[PDB]
Amino acid sequence: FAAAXGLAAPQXPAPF
Repeated sequence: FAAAXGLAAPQXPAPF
């Protein structure tokens, strides 16, 4: 669960 968040996190800005 924690890992999911952490590994995705840096990609989150792409659409914005």
